[PDB]
Amino acid sequence: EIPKEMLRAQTNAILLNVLKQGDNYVYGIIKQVKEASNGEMELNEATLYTIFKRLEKDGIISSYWGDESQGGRRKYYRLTEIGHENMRLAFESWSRVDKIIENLEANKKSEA
Amino acid sequence: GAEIPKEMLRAQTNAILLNVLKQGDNYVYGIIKQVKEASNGEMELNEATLYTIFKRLEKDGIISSYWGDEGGRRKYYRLTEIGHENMRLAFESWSRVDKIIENLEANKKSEAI
Ligand SMILES: [Cu+2]
Ligand SMILES: [Cu+2]
Repeated sequence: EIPKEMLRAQTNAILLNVLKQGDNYVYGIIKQVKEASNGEMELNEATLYTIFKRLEKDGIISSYWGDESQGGRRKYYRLTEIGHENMRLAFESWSRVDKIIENLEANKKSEA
Repeated sequence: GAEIPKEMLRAQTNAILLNVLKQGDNYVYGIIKQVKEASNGEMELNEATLYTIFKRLEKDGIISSYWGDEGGRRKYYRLTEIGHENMRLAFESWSRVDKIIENLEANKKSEAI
């Protein structure tokens, strides 16, 4: 199986990169990800809300109301500067981890 | 704040340990030694953290353990056939996830035109 920890990490990863490309609202994120995957990836709405609560807690995304001029009120999400840094740190740490593994493969090889 | 959350730190540590075992059955002190050298002395994992992670991985069937021969007798750990398959499933799903975002970036770009 893909364990539950990894599925959530994949969904977290998708949501942050979508918001990196532009402010968005939940149904639009789900629609856009389904489109980018030719209908194959249907994100679970319930799962977005728990992740969004966490990301808002950590200051990684913020929200604001739009579409009020028509008589409605939709919540939009934005990647914050803390969020941009978190993505940079995730890239940099994962590159460090990957380099350690590459080094290990080599050290194993050169011993031979 | 912005720092790497505990979930991702655990995922990164899991990644390292399973990739060490992918490259060959091994024992805790030997894993710690190898990671320390592959990280140019900077990452010296504590044996307790390995025991914590291995207890979980063994419970979930991803690794198993067995004794070597002898002035001591080391406990070896191995990636199971489920563990190997999990790595392939992980590679394949993360590759799909990455391409989805790549598509969204491309779509975003070409629309701007
Ligand atoms: Cu990424
Ligand atoms: Cu990997």
